[PDB]
Amino acid sequence: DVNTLTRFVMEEGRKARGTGELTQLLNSLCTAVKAISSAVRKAGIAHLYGIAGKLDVLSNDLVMNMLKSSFATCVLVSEEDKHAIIVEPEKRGKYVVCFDPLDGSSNIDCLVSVGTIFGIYRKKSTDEPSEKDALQPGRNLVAAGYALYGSATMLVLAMDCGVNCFMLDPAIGEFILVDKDVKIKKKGKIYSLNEGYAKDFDPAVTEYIQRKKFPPDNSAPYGARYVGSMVADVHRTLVYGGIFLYPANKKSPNGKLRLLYECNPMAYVMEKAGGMATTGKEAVLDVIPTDIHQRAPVILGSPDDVLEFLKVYEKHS
Amino acid sequence: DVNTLTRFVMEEGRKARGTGELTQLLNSLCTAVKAISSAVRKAGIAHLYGIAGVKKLDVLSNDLVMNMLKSSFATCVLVSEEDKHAIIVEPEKRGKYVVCFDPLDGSSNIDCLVSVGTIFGIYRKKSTDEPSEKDALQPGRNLVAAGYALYGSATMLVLAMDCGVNCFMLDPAIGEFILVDKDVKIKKKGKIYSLNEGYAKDFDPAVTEYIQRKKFPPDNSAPYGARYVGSMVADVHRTLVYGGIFLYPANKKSPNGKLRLLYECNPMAYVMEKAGGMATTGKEAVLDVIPTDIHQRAPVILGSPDDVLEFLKVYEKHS
Amino acid sequence: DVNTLTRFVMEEGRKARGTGELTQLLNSLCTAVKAISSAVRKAGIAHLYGIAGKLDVLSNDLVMNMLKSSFATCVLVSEEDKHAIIVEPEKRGKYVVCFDPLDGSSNIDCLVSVGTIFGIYRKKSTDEPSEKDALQPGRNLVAAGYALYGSATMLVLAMDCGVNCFMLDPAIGEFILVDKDVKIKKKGKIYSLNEGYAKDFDPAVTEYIQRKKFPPDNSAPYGARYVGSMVADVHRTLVYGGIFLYPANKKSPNGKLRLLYECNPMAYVMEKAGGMATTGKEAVLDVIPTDIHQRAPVILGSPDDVLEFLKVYEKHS
Amino acid sequence: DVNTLTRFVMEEGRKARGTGELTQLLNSLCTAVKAISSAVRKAGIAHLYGIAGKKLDVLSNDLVMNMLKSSFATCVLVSEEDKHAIIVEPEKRGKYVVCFDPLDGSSNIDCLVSVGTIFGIYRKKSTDEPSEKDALQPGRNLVAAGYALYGSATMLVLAMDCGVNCFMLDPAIGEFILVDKDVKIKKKGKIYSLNEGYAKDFDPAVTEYIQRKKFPPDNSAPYGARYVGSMVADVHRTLVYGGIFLYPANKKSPNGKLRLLYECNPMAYVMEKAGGMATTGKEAVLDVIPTDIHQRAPVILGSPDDVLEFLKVYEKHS
Ligand SMILES: O=C(Nc1cc(Br)ccn1)NS(=O)(=O)c1ccc(Cl)cc1
Ligand SMILES: O=C(Nc1cc(Br)ccn1)NS(=O)(=O)c1ccc(Cl)cc1
Ligand SMILES: O=C(Nc1cc(Br)ccn1)NS(=O)(=O)c1ccc(Cl)cc1
Ligand SMILES: O=C(Nc1cc(Br)ccn1)NS(=O)(=O)c1ccc(Cl)cc1
Repeated sequence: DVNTLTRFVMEEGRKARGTGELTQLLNSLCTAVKAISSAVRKAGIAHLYGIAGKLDVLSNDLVMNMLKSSFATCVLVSEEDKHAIIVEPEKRGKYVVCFDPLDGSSNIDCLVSVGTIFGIYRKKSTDEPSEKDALQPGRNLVAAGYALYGSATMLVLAMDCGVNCFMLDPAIGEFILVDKDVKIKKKGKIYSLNEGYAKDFDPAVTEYIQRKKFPPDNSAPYGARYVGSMVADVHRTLVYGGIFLYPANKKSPNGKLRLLYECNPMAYVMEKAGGMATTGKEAVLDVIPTDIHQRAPVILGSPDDVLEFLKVYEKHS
Repeated sequence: DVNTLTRFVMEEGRKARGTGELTQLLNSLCTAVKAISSAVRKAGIAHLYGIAGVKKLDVLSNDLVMNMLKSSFATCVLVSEEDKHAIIVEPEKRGKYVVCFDPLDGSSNIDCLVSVGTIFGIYRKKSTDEPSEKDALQPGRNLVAAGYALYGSATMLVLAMDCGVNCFMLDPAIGEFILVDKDVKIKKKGKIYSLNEGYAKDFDPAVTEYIQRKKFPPDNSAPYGARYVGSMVADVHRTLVYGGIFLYPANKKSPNGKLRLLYECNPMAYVMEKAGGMATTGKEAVLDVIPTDIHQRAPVILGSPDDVLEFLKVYEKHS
Repeated sequence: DVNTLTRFVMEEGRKARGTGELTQLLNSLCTAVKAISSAVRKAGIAHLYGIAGKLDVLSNDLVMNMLKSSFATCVLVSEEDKHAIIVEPEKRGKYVVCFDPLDGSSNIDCLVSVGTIFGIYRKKSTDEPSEKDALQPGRNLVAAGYALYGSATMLVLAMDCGVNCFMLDPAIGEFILVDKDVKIKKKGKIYSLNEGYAKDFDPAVTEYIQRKKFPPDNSAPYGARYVGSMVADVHRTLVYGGIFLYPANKKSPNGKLRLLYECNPMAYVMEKAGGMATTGKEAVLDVIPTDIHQRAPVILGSPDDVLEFLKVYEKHS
Repeated sequence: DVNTLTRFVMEEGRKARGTGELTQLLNSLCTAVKAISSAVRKAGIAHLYGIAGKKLDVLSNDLVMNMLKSSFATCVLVSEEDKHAIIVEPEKRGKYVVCFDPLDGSSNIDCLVSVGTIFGIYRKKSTDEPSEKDALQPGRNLVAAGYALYGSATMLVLAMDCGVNCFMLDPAIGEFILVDKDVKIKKKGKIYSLNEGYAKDFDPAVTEYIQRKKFPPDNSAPYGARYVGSMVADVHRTLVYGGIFLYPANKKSPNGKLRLLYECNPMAYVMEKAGGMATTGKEAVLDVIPTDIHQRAPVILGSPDDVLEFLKVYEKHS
């Protein structure tokens, strides 16, 4: 039997006997993602070049507007916005959403894969909604996932019931369920990080990468892949296994990726898929944020691979 | 004035006062590329999953390119990554061109939605003999046209001819390649290097030294950033657009490299050269290698000329 | 604020505090309509003509499979199938659906507008589902409407809250609400029927049509339009006002159009729009069917026009 | 073997050993039609209705105008949308005159009736500076003509010396696929098409002819009637299924209603190349010598037996 994202989400919502607010949220997000996909694939660019005589801004506007008009949210955090957006009282629902509307867009000029990252929290207090409502550990996530605009467009959705992958069929504008209850390989064969920063590496990262190229147990050296677009690199890690690292460097003593709308959602996707996500010192999802745009280092992926990194990290204390 | 691929090729062809065969070939290829793009983006996948109650993407791509080229009446010999022997076009449909292509490069990892691409190189049949596989045994220096389609965040066709390199964005709303970047040139020196560093234990000593110099610059310059998608079209395009260097060099386990000369290396070398870049095997220009086997491999280092020259300096230093 | 079909239906469902089965039904139906639209616009026809070296059956299969897989239906009546389709027990829900999956398809060779017509009933008895659960008068309809595959694709959805029109944006595959709570003109200026068969007209039809062409007073004659596709002619009647006739005659004393999946859905839409729909002797929606494929005469459209027709009809009765 | 619009046209041009200007014009027209189809099907309408927080006939006109100018193949353009002939700037002048209706039937698009684009292509005949007069040629002089129908699917119908060919737009890939080669219309059909709402104004010849279709004097089967009210849709059905299409003069339109330059002549040319007929009653449409770019004509067109039958009645009434 075929299944779509909205039908899948409605069935789960009707099972849980919820109010329907989360379903409305996820449906609105789905609409926004289809619109972002259409723009990313350059539908209508001929009009820009004069047939009849931006992108990260448009993406942000699409997610902002669809989430506001969902009547399901009260606080919105975007990579694109300096302060938290507070929804007007008339359109408020109970959820907080942190999102990166077009991750990797800085390199979109070379048509690299790009993506949308989102994480959903329930507002916990009876206080007036404020920026601090988004300062929750990733453990509190109700849902998270990403849309990858790669060779094809796919939405990966993680909830308590696990991780599910939906392929956007552009012929009919429907997300089709193609991978149910996804789990990541226990051990991979690919490591993913920017080795251009080798001079700035923590000794623990240096040692670990050396182990990937020169295995101590006579196994084959790992392959290296680094797209430089987080959603693309993390998705490949989910599908084929292995390990993704964005550790600290000289420019980024707290890492470079953003905790709320980059690290936490992927960490949630990884953990719900049987993977792991760590800063080195603790689980990503256990970090308690104090600033909506704060950075965190992240090592994530297949559990054996992450544990091997953490084994190395602890050796260097 | 807006400009499209087919219109651009027609005007350049009318300038050259050619017979129109090359225009017909390229327009047929453009149709195949649009069809490959549609299938790659998974149009119609709902039917595969039972919405109404099947070929692999690289087989479909090959069939699409094969059929459109045969029916263009502009070709006589077709070399595909997918086929052991060159395909000889039927006599009724023969034209004067030989085309070597990789119909869907990078498809082995397509399960993770990595960018993939189509690569092509176009030669004129040089001999008066009846067409045969030997007609594809030409150095890249003989290319008439070459280029690639990148199926990335958007679909783009990069086309190289004597007049230079031009980039066309596929507008999927209307099925037209729109000219968006004219007479494209690569940066003289870049800041990114691209190769699979996981196989470092097998590196040639010159490759080890150069990569070390990019990470630990001896002259107090900034270290280069690293990017490696692992799909040749994606890495080559990023190299073209942002500058830098792409390497799949020879090593101890692979003394001739891994990438294929006819339908991977030569077209990408041709594009680099028309854009002011460089492409070498280490020993010589990729376009100067004289192939002896249509599926032979060649090592390739390509990209910004300053970066490639710096690599050859290290390579010659280690003899 | 933008509004889509599934979001519209969800909010209406949350107001009614239903179980969500109807919402799942309508979302499933919407998915089928987008797929029918894509096929009707001939997406992928290049493959049929050899680029790499029926339509009403596909449409029927699309609606059938989406409705079965919704877990919302138990009996399905289709123009394409001799007998009622009984949903297997594991997939049974509470609704009965009557539909014409591709109406007007007999003339699709000329690319004439085509459409999908549907009517949704609540199963009334606890008996085992059977053909008899579809023998309900149109008065019992829960929802009805049609999809028009014309210059653009539009879904017209009629419920208790009135008639609403949704335009398919094929760039993103979303039905966008473009006309809310539509009402038909009290009186129109267009009559619609096949005048080529005038020799067999009932004398009342002959008189009424003559009055449209040769008005007894100083008014303008009505214009004539007859697409020959019921969905197209009925939609124009809804949009511009006027009257559409497929009446009974001596050779066809029960009309030609089918009650369950042509007349009743359109009659329901007309009545929710402030229009009228009659067989000549009674309202279409009051006919109690005895056969899932039974025919009915139908005259529908603007109320002043349908009443004027009934004046003439009663004169010859 | 598969064939596309551009490939078909190129092959015909290489056979004719022409300069390539007509191929370029037709390729430019094909692009504009695909863009018109996309807008007609409402791609991107969600943005108009606020998803992120031109009228179609104006847009259609801009698409055709801009694509034709930039083709470098035209010198004078007549559009239903423009009061005067548009003269191409000298740098972009080519040898062809094009008369077109960029979105015919758009007045009823609110009900999603099929709409279409109609075009007729002439070679500029005089050596004078390009002017509005270059479009005042009889349809007999047409080099190419046709239409795109935005119906259930989008189809481009193209008539040239080699006959009539029909290309279906595949929206998945944006390619017109040749699906019906060298099309001919049925010698006699079973459908007549006209707005009988003007029955009180009909000349006796039309009234009599229509009576014969409904009540045939030989007691054969009566014709069925179809009238979409969008000319491209009605003429296309007439081409595909045979029969007869009529728009005669009436009191509101004593010179007929349809436009000679960019409605009657192109359809007349397609009909004639398909083995059909197209008449004003008095003469062949293609023989009318126009004096005004927006002038109207009565038109009766379709299957040859059916139009000849109309003309017998017409002559009977003098
Ligand atoms: O959507 C609903 N309920 C619902 C939906 C329909 Br249709 C009809 C009746 N009820 N509840 S929810 O809280 O939004 C939720 C969504 C997803 C998940 Cl996994 C859990 C909870
Ligand atoms: O197509 C033509 N000529 C041509 C085309 C038309 Br339409 C009308 C008249 N002439 N010549 S060609 O040899 O194919 C060629 C194409 C591109 C380039 Cl860059 C060079 C050569
Ligand atoms: O969907 C629901 N309820 C619902 C939905 C959510 Br979300 C959360 C809670 N309840 N009810 S329904 O029976 O499907 C229905 C649909 C449309 C209409 Cl007009 C009436 C009834
Ligand atoms: O296009 C050409 N020639 C042409 C085309 C290519 Br490709 C390569 C070389 N020459 N000539 S044309 O005048 O445009 C024409 C088009 C269609 C028809 Cl039926 C007749 C005449």
